[PDB]
Amino acid sequence: PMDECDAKCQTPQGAINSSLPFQNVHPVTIGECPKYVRSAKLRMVTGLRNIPS
Amino acid sequence: EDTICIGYHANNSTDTVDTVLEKNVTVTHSVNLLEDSHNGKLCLLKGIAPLQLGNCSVAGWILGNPECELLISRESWSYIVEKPNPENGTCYPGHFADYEELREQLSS
Amino acid sequence: GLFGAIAGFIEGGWTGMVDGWYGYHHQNEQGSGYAADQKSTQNAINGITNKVNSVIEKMNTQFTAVGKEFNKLERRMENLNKKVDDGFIDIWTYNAELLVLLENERTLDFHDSNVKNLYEKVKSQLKNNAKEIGNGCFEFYHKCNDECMESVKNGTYDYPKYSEESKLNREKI
Amino acid sequence: GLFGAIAGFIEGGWTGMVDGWYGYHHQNEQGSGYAADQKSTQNAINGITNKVNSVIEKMNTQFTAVGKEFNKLERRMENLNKKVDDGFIDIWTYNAELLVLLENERTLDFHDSNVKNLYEKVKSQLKNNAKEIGNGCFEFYHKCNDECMESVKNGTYDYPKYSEESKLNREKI
Amino acid sequence: GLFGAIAGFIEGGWTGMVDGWYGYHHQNEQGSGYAADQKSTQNAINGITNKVNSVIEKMNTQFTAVGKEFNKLERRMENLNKKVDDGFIDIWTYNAELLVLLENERTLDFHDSNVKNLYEKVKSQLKNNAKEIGNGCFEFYHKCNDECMESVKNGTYDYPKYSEESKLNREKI
Ligand SMILES: *[C@@H]1O[C@H](CO)[C@@H](O[C@@H]2O[C@H](CO)[C@@H](O[C@@H]3O[C@H](CO)[C@@H](O)[C@H](O)[C@@H]3O)[C@H](O)[C@H]2NC(C)=O)[C@H](O)[C@H]1NC(C)=O
Ligand SMILES: *[C@@H]1O[C@H](CO)[C@@H](O[C@@H]2O[C@H](CO)[C@@H](O)[C@H](O)[C@H]2NC(C)=O)[C@H](O)[C@H]1NC(C)=O
Ligand SMILES: *[C@@H]1O[C@H](CO)[C@@H](O)[C@H](O)[C@H]1NC(C)=O
Ligand SMILES: *[C@@H]1O[C@H](CO)[C@@H](O)[C@H](O)[C@H]1NC(C)=O
Ligand SMILES: *[C@@H]1O[C@H](CO)[C@@H](O)[C@H](O)[C@H]1NC(C)=O
Ligand SMILES: *[C@@H]1O[C@H](CO)[C@@H](O)[C@H](O)[C@H]1NC(C)=O
Ligand SMILES: *[C@@H]1O[C@H](CO)[C@@H](O)[C@H](O)[C@H]1NC(C)=O
Ligand SMILES: *[C@@H]1O[C@H](CO)[C@@H](O)[C@H](O)[C@H]1NC(C)=O
Repeated sequence: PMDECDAKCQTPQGAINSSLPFQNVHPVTIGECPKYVRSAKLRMVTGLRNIPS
Repeated sequence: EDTICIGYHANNSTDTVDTVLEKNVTVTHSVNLLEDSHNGKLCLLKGIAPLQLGNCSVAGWILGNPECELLISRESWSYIVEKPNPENGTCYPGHFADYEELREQLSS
Repeated sequence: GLFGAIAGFIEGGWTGMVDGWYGYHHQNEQGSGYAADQKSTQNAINGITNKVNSVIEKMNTQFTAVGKEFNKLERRMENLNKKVDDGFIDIWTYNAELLVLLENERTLDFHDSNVKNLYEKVKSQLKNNAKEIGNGCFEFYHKCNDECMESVKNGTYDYPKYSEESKLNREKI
Repeated sequence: GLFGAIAGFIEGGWTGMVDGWYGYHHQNEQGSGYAADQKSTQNAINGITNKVNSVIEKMNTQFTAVGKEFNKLERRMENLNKKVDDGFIDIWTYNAELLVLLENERTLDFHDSNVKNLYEKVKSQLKNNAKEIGNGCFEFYHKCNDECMESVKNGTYDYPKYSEESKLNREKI
Repeated sequence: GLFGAIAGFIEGGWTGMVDGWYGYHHQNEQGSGYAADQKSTQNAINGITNKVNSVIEKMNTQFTAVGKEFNKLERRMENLNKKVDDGFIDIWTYNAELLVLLENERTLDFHDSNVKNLYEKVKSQLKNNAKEIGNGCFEFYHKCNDECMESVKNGTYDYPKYSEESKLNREKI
């Protein structure tokens, strides 16, 4: 569907948050966009390991 | 008697990566690079609306099919929307050559 | 514990302290407590800030239009544009996946390094005055107050202060 | 010997032992022999397993058809498809070559790190009881049997055991 | 000072000596001076030579022709060739920028490592004979001439030489 809302990049599965660098979502895009991959997830560590005892 | 020790942070967290030397590796803090999500909407760029064909073809838009609203006020826009299987092709058929080239010219 | 500490000589983490990723634990007569190392912690975190600004920004995202579409007398170009896009897609995918792996590895090593360096800083003062114990800690042959804690954090001890108390309380052992 | 051992303080390798990439050499009254460190060795090798599974698998190899061919009124597309393919080919080539270089560098560093950590583990027990010698080794001021070897491998010494024999046999020196 | 020295336990650099990137400073009765460590310096610099030969050469630069140009009934191919070239351009850009970042990081770490290793070499001789002081330096409980300097550079001390002078001049302290 179509809506009054605003964005900075767009694709059929939805309008897109242009904050972050990448999607794995859908290659077709218009705008100031991320970039596509074939992947599940990508997560940098800010912190480090968690062990209590 | 007294003692001094090192210290560092742990928490309750269980968010994880994959890594060269171990998998589902647990840490305290993380950051997802990815935008895995889509809002399920057709928003518009910037405050500039997109062009909507509704049911129409690009042929039905450009030529003046009366059930394609002409929309002369639409002077420039964010992007073009279609459906995949557009209803209103031409009411009198005919070969429409260089459909590709016109579309690329009307990319923008 | 690449460099020897975390799952190294140190075994496990501590959930008590949350104000910053590093610190000390003070144990003396007034009691016990945890207290974070904001100096090197904040320097490290500035490093991480510079990292992610230098990963995100290194892209340039055009005002892009991805899609094309074609008839069936263009199949040269169809299977091309497939091959093209899938090629590029896989390249960004592969580079980025390796990048997350490597950068996280070096990030763990960055943490490991900072804690080990600090372990050498703490050791650098209290060399003969006070001893290695077990793992993770040092025992004093003398006594230490909150002033001694705060001073020893910021790289100050005054070596002659409890020199002789160490020089004697060693000597039963 | 990036981190100080192999071509570092240690000079050269040993062909005697083959059951695993690390270990100790025991030297006591019953004789001499080599004995491998399966714990950290096996952990490391699990790391390498995870590496190569995480290098091979990160490709996705399609059911692919590479080739095309053209007439001579398509030379736009001929020199294109040349440029395209040669571009991609070179990119995979360059990334992969750097990848083998870097990953092997970090692999040497991974080995270096594990041995150095172990050197600190061995040192962590026997601190005042027994001394650094030369490079690569420690001499005891006491005596050690096969039980002492097997115990000292798995991170157990009982510090008071030969404490006093060390405290005396030091004192001629 | 990733590994503990440079902005680590060491604070700052020295502009006096220029013949080579590392060395020692000798301080004894004849006077003071700086003298460079050509052995490990030259080995390191051979490493850097091998680096840049292994960065430049890994390209292959064809006898290339970049450009094309087209009419306006080819706009498929125009926006293609734009997308193509800009794609490749960005990929080389991104890989190379990361490469300069990472390689320089590992280069600093390479330097850091070599100096720290040398600090352990210097320490490896003079263990009980002479003491850690402050940062960056060691004080002797004995006296050392230019022969002692040149010998101690090349990995030679003769431990029993000033053993007993250390064993006594310690003992006022
Ligand atoms: C715009 O698109 C609409 C939706 O497809 C077109 O209307 C539909 O056109 C089909 C054409 O086959 C109609 O079926 C035909 O109906 C007539 C009887 O009116 C019959 O003679 C044919 O044999 C066939 O069954 C369908 O009923 C019709 N539906 C609706 C709701 O209109 C429309 O013609 C298009 N208009 C233009 C200007 O492009
Ligand atoms: C787009 O096509 C759909 C066909 O599904 C049209 O739907 C019709 O809407 C009218 C009311 O406006 C109904 O009376 C019809 O029964 C609907 N038909 C179907 C099949 O649902 C829709 O109106 C078209 N929209 C435009 C803008 O042309
Ligand atoms: C877009 O993403 C940024 C960062 O993830 C976030 O701060 C913001 O709230 C997001 N907005 C929407 C509408 O998703
Ligand atoms: C862990 O702690 C954080 C902060 O208190 C909280 O947001 C999160 O829900 C907690 N999770 C669980 C499982 O307790
Ligand atoms: C992570 O993977 C290891 C692989 O053996 C497994 O032992 C562990 O349970 C896994 N943890 C989670 C949370 O999936
Ligand atoms: C270091 O700590 C002492 C007390 O612990 C304090 O008096 C002194 O001002 C501190 N110095 C710096 C540079 O923070
Ligand atoms: C360690 O070794 C000793 C003998 O050397 C043995 O008795 C003990 O069970 C071992 N412990 C473990 C945890 O392997
Ligand atoms: C080491 O230095 C000593 C004097 O300082 C010199 O006599 C000796 O030949 C040197 N050895 C080597 C291998 O350079």
